[PDB]
Amino acid sequence: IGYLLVKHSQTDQEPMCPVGMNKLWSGYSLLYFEGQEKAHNQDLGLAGSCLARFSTMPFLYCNPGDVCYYASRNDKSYWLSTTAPLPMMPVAEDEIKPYISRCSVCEAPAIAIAVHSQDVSIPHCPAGWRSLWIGYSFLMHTAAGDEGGGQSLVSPGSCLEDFRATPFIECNGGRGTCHYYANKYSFWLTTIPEQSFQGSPSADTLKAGLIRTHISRCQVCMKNL
Amino acid sequence: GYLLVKHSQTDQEPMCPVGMNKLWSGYSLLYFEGQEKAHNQDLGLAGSCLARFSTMPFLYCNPGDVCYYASRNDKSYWLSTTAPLPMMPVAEDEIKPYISRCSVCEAPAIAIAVHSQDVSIPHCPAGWRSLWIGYSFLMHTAAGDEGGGQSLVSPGSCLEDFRATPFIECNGGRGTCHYYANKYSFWLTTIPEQSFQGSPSADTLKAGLIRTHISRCQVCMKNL
Amino acid sequence: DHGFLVTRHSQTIDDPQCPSGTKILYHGYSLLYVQGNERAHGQDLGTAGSCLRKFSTMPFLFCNINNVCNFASRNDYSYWLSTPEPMPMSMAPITGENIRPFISRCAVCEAPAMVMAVHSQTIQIPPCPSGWSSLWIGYSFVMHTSAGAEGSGQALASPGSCLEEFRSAPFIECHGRGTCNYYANAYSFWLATIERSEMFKKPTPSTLKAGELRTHVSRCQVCMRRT
Amino acid sequence: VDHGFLVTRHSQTIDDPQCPSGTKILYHGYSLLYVQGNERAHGQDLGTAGSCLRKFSTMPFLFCNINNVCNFASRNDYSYWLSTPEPMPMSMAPITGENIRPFISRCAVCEAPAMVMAVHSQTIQIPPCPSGWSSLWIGYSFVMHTSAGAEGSGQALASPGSCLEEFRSAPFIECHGRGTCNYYANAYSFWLATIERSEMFKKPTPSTLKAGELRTHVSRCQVCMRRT
Amino acid sequence: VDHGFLVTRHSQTIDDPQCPSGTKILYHGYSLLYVQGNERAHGQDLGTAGSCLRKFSTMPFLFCNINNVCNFASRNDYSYWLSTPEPMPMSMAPITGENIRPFISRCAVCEAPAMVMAVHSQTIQIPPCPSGWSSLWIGYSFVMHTSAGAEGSGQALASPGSCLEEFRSAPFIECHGRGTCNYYANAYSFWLATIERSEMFKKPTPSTLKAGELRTHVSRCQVCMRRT
Amino acid sequence: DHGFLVTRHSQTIDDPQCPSGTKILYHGYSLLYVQGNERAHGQDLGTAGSCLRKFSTMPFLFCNINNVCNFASRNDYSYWLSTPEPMPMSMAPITGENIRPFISRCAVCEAPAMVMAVHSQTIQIPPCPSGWSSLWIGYSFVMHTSAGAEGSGQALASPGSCLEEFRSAPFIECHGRGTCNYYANAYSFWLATIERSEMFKKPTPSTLKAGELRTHVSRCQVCMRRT
Repeated sequence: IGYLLVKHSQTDQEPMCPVGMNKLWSGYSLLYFEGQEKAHNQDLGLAGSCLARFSTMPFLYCNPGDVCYYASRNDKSYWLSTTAPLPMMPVAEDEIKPYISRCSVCEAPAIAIAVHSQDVSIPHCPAGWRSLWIGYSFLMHTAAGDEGGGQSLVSPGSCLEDFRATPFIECNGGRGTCHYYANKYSFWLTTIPEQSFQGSPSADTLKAGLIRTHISRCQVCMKNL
Repeated sequence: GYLLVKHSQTDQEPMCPVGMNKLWSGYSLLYFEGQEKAHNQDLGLAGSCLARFSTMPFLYCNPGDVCYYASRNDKSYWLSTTAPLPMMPVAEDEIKPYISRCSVCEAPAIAIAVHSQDVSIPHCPAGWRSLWIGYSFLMHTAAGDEGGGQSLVSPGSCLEDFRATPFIECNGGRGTCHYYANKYSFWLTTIPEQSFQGSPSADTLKAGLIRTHISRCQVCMKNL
Repeated sequence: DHGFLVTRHSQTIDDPQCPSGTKILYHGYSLLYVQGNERAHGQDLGTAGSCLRKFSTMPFLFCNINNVCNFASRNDYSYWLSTPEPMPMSMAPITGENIRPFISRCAVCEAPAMVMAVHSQTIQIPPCPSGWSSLWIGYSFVMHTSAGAEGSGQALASPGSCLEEFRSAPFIECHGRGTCNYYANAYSFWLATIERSEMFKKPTPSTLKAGELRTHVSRCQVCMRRT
Repeated sequence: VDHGFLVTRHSQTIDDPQCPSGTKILYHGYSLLYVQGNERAHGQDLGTAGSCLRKFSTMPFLFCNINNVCNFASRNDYSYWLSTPEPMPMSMAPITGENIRPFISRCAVCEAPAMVMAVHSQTIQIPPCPSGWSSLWIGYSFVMHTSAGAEGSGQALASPGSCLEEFRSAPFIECHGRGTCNYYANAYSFWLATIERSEMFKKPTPSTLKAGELRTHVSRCQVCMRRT
Repeated sequence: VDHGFLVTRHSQTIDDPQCPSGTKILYHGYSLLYVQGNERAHGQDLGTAGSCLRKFSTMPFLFCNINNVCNFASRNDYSYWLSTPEPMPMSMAPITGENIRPFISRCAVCEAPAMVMAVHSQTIQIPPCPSGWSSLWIGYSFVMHTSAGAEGSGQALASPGSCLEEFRSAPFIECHGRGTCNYYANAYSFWLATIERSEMFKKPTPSTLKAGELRTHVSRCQVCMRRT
Repeated sequence: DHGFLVTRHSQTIDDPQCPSGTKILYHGYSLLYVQGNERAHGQDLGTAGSCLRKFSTMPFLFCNINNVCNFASRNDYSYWLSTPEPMPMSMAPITGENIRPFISRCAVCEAPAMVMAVHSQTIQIPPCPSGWSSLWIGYSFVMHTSAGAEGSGQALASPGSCLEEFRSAPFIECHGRGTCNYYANAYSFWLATIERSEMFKKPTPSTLKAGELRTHVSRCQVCMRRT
């Protein structure tokens, strides 16, 4: 019927579509564009987040005076990152490739949804739905200024197979360079020990190795026909 | 009655220059954030020296005649000491060693800051004496796109100690303060050219190779 | 045997029932949006993302470039659709178990076909499109703002833009420290009723009070395609 | 075997657009792009029925508070609508009342037998529809926009809303609760640009385009529907 | 030996405030708090002459662009002014025209022979002026404010502007380019709170105050001027 | 002389002369404001902070919590008062030495007493207060916005709010990359002229064009206390 299943590899290799699902195209994992310091996001679970051709500046803008500017100001683009170790300085042109996650848009027979446990346990797919993958509950992100965006929790985009504290990268449109800056934040649903209603949350600082146990888990499910 | 304000960047209140009467000492207030909107105090003005500290030194009211003190999600930001950064938020008494102290001194003449935008120390103008030398502190950002900045002619833009993270964030209601990764300090750069720089050459500076690229300044006071 | 989801919010402490022709998947609490590091991010009320199995004033954490995450230490928010529970006479923040009676419940249900909302922009109920049948009727909810004037909104084609109970204050604000309350700047935006003669005429300003609110709000209907 | 797929089309003129071949018309309306209340913008994806309202108004919404008071057109809010080719008045002053009518675009909400999507070429060439999918319309890759306060919203790149049939440097008009509408210099429309495969990882070449050459760097798109 | 020190005073009423003893009146005007253009707020410190304009208007400014076009009251902008005790109309609807007059505060720009400053106690007690300084007036510690879009501005804590003589939960009114003014539920005024020395480094004790007890947690201040 | 400073901007490539009764300290380039990490921060034009000895499209750098600073790698801005230099016919960004003719110059001068600005909010020049003498007359400049609608403004009691030359486009935008240009969203805000009868009347909207701009802008005078 035409449902589109989108997969982001979080590696520099395009993901393979499930058998029986024609790959419509593969591309680069687009998180959001920032024009005039205003973020406009693409849902990671939707095909718009998989752009066939990469560029540090994939868009241009125009105003009512009939003037359009391409890469002629100070705009940016943000992309889902690979699990590659973070560079020490900005990377340019070809050195960018290994840092951009790849994606594939697959024509599916039924709709895919994401479910979240808000628990260390993996949430079950609803009755009559099968699992496509398991991951971590990716909720939102912020970077430059107070700009950023977030994922829809019922969208496969909110379920990333690989947890990464800094799951995306920032590209300087005009310089053709990308980098990971200290102000980048990723937000994730937490695991909640209580059955369904949590009391005043107990503040905590989690360091490498003690993080994943506090991140909600999810599964992407597809209706069995 | 000119007011000279000094921030120690240590947990010790600074001493006023000779001849200047100390009006009060306090804690180095950078800005308040109410409703996620920053309202800054110029570090060169007496308002940046608050006698009594608190993670929540303000309250707010609306036209319905209701005021709330520490009953929402506001914050306060303070100039930091040069103390090593904590690994986790500090609470109550553990906050003290992280808050810079200040003194407000009654001066006989006006004080200004001058910046070289060079590795060299800028001269005080003819007829003015130097009170101190420092680094050109321009602005800062923290939570969201909120933050603030200093006036370059104000002594507040000339900090004696360069610190990559010169201020701390206090959670009003929790009574805790901490340094988060999104904190940024901005400083005037040194420019090799005489007065007009060409397309800037991007660079990443790491510990030990930083200070040589930060503009220097002097705080000067008119000689009477 | 396709399956589509439809999310419904009771706006009360009771679980809502799935509409006719759909089957229950799970019940939860109605999350409207969250605000992290001063950025609001909502979950469309017409999607399962607005129905969380577990409630918390701080249902998320954030991680930095040094691979260090922090939970509830800062000043972030979570917002939830609320119930008719009266705001405490003291007007002071609500905490712990006392928060429960204020949180709306929701149901996520599996439907045999797609669902959508239509809006009349009048006091009358807009009919379901040709070939679609009614699941419920409501009031046109567009967007909202709260702390820092940050907020989010609903897709007008989504059931999330059609709340069954009009509420001047449809949501409550919670903080990472564990407090929740209604604040004077909590604004709810609804589509207004517009007469045909008012479309291309300067809008007539009006300030409405208790008892005359609901009658100036656009009505809507949530419909499901017949199969 | 119709599951209820919907596709919204915008004429970008005062006439109602026709539903594309293979689809069924449900209703028509006016093209709403986004609204701004208490200085915050909230948009409606142009590919969805939410961007197609039955009634127009420079102030289509009202706001209410916890004190059970609602205010309609009683502050300083905005509404933005896709516009038509109607030229801005010579005076360049705000348009009001009946004079607004010629400026507001119309839309059609249509039911499709199958899933509908947009594909972009990122070149000046029309991207072909996926194998097994048929064409509904072709257009230009429209992705986001900003106006007052640099607030705005955008389109999902796989939504038909990201594929506007008529390129316009000013595809939308700004209206105010007080009843005025106008085009402003900061009303910016953002489009996907043309990117050469060989230049994907090269520093972009800056380009300034003027009347007549605006579309030379605008990506093209096609809206497609699964043939069933 | 007068160097030109200035101090601005606001009556918070429709009458002109008198210059304080020891100072000389230069001129009077209306109390401007801040303006918001293209959704950005820009304030005037209440202790400076910039907060005292000779003429009032709900739209005291205009804006111009690089195309040599200027627009006055032709968008959706705001002006905020300190207000008087005048009660909000029973209808609670926007005030317009002549009806606005009773609501706008007046100010005086005064020349002082010496430096003028404000000091705050952070307690309910009036802070004494520094040794050798004399009193101009006492008040409440007013530090910042926000309104539409949570935009706003504030006062320098050593400026006389941070010391308002009359405490008001709504010290300012919001006006619009279209000619209306009103008080809104999100018009927030922020004041320095009372802090006990022993509790400086303790978690703050939350407090909710209602009519009659509002000032119980508001810091007091005194505006002082150097003698001779 | 207790150390009073007065800053003046030529709004041309030529250094401005210090006003009568004051002495030159130094000349520089007119910095209006900077924008770092999407936050604008201005230097009041009436203060020495708006007069920098050295020009750069990126006169600052930023440092993070890891004690790492970055210079010009991101997308920050600097804005400068500009000259009458016509914007290039190509309308393309200006770089390097070609930027110089667009940057206004300034002078920082030592004055014997305090200085201030007064505004008439009429087409006539407001008189200097009792006991103060004129340094210069101008137009009431209030605030401005540019990229991202971020901006800053002037203190109306400061000489920075009194520009000697009215300009529809008084400033230019520069980027860390080294480019500068005039953009359509660069807005300058000026006090308007108001008749006594218009104060408490609905403002009459007007859209003004070339040749009728300057005559609808409030006038001002910068004055220095006599000693």
